[PDB]
Amino acid sequence: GAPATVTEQGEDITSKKDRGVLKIVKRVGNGEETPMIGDKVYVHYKGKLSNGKKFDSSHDRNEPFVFSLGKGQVIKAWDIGVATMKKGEIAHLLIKPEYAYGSAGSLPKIPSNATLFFEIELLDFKGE
Ligand SMILES: COc1cc2cc(c1OC)OC[C@@H](C)Cn1cc(nn1)CCCCOC(=O)[C@@H]1CCCCN1C(=O)[C@H]2C1CCCCC1
Repeated sequence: GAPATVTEQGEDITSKKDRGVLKIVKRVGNGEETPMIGDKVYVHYKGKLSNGKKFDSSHDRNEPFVFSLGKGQVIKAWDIGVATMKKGEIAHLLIKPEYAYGSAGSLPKIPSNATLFFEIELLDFKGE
């Protein structure tokens, strides 16, 4: 399914081109602007381990997930990936552990050396 699709077809959006963050745009958004470091960003997301084994969603909290971009509030892969997204866009990200929770993990939700998959919808973003 969707993780394997991202493996096969996703763009590598890392600076180092190490395939640590792979992206597919699933629904095109609008506008020239993408979120800049410091912006307050509003998303809906569905996320899981690539193994399918856990699944977390902003929709289960009946509220958007909000964070300030580049401020260390989220995993590196989100700071990188959401910076590439337009308002209205839905994207798939597949993320190696070096851009998420590494060798330590984040138990009990995230084991060591986990690959993560997310679908993210960019709802809105506002300048600091
Ligand atoms: C490692 O900890 C978690 C990871 C993830 C979700 C977490 C979480 O905490 C327990 O609970 C979400 C919710 C119930 C409470 N919460 C936490 C945060 N905001 N609301 C702040 C969370 C910051 C860390 O999360 C992230 O950086 C990423 C990207 C932003 C959405 C959440 N993220 C996750 O990694 C999820 C994770 C859950 C397991 C399946 C994969 C995704």
